[PDB]
Amino acid sequence: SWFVANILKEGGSGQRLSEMTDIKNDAEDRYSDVSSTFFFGKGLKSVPIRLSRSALGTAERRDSEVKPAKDLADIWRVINEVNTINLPTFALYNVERSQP
Amino acid sequence: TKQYERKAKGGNLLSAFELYQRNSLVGEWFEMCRDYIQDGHVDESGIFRPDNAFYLRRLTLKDFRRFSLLEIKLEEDLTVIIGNNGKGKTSILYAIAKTLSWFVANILKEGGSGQRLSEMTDIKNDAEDRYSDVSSTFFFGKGLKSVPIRLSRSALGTAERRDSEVKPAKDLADIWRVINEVNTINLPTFALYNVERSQPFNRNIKDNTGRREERFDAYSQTLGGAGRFDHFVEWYIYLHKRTVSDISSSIKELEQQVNDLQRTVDGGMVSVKSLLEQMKFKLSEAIERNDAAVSSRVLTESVQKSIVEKAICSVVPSISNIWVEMITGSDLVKVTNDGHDVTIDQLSDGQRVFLSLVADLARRMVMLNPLLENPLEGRGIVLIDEIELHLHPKWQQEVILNLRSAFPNIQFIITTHSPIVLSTIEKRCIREFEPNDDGDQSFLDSPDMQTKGSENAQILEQVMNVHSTPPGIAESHWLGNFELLLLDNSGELDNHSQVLYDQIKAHFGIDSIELKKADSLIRINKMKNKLNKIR
DNA sequence: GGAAGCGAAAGTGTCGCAACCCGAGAGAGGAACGATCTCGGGTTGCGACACTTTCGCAACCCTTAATACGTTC
Repeated sequence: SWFVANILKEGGSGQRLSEMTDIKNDAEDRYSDVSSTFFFGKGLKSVPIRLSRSALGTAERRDSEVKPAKDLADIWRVINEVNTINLPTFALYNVERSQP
Repeated sequence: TKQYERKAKGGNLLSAFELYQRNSLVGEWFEMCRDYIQDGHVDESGIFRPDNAFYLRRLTLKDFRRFSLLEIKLEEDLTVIIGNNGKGKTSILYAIAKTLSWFVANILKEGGSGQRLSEMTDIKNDAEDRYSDVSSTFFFGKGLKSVPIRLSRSALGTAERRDSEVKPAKDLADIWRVINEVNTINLPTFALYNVERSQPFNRNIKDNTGRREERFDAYSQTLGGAGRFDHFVEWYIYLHKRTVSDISSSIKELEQQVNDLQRTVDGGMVSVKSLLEQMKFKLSEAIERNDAAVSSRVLTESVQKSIVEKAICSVVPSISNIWVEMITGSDLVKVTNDGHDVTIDQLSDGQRVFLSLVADLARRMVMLNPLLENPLEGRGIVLIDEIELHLHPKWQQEVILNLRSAFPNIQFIITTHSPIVLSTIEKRCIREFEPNDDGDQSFLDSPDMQTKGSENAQILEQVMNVHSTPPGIAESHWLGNFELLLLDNSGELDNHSQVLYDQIKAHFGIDSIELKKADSLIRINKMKNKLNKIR
């Protein structure tokens, strides 16, 4: 979602982990991390992104690290603005696809 | 009359009831009707069995949707409908659900109307007669071997009208309604669970308006297709609050308040008379509700809660416990799922959907069967479309057994495309739906193979008509090709056969069944060739 | 008068949407925090429509009729 938001708009915001549901219920340290590493050719072998969330009512908040996603998405957006390029497709098809 | 008396004494339920209605030995006839409905025995397995069973025996569809004429015999316990064409399977469940609506309507209200066939969608497009019929026959003990119902609809502008024939269903539903009004009896459960049951959960749940406590809320939206899992949660939280509270303490407290207020009015404070009258009304209402609750012979809230919790935990394998927690001044249902305590909205979709089905069904059965030692041994008919929806193979091997064990006297009519499910079911329960290119079929057949306790791979091939190995994958043909090469070269591994052997070894591995079969082929063919050379 | 089934008329309850509010969070301006904008969750009012309840059309002709042909009620 962070790539999509930033391809569409500069400084666009993607989605975030839920502080109600996404933190493990018996986590002693009361925060959750989703760390992803993307690859874009030999020129950009590692694009790390981390989504983080601290549990509700925790004194100290853990920040997500999304700048590399934004930086890469910026390249797609800016280059496309000047001269049309092909863009990556991102899609999720969940079980709700069946619902009328 | 004397004739009705003879038939009634012979055990005819309708005659007994007619005599009851005319005389309203009025007590004798009432007792006979009530005993017909309530009498039963506990079998060797410790399960209560009604002396007079209730189930759907037969269904006929005439010029209905894609069917010119279709006849289905149903089993008393379990009927499973299978086939590729799922839109015809669903039409069958819709037909049954509409018929059952007529029982529900008349149990709730004298002169209640169930649902009707549509002139637009339910009549077959090329019907010569331009009408549709859905005919059902129900069984209710040897005293009422046949309860026929027909739902009919004609096209607009036809010379004659085709009307529904619903009187026998209404007459039977009237017996249940009237006898229940005088003396509480157990009542049948009717429910439909469509693919719609797979829906997201609203975490935010409604305050107790007080409708969920009423016994005939058990019939609310019962044939809608989704259940009402929201109603379960509200009802279950309500049950918890009543269990932690005491009943009659409010009455005792209200009694004390009315006594204190009465003393104030007797002491000369006439300004508080209006408030006294209001409080007296509240007290009377509380007593009446208590008395009505007492009159309705309904199980204690604690027992109700226990029954449902046990049912859920028995039927749903991942759930070992369910309870209501009071955290942050709001009631949350929690479950122990796979050894870990979680909220309902943290459950996987498969677990939630199945939990929802069982919870809803158990709630309704508890509400409708207050006089049974185990309310889940009540009577009823339950329709489930696509039972394997969201379930892993391991659960598919348990689901029918668990349901049948928890609800032993329910008639289940289900649809599936799972061979794993079919491995747990007798072939007599299976009805195969293979329509023509026009969608029309005349009878539904049982498979020739016995499915119960058979291997899944056999059911795939013999019942579902699907190869056990994927034909579109080249590697699926290598062993066959290998065999042919071996037979072409008088059983000796030539260069070509060796290459393919090595490919099989490389792809499937050294310990694969495929390689063992190849090895076996080599050994056998070498030995056969040696024999041929000796000869 | 009013069976049995059916639907008109009229009243009530449900429920999903739109508009709004709130706190959280990444991090513009330029170089110290935290501006502005969007995410995600909750509340509340509204109104279309589903659901519920009552009414009323008119089968039957009661054990119980007579038989030359017409007319009328």
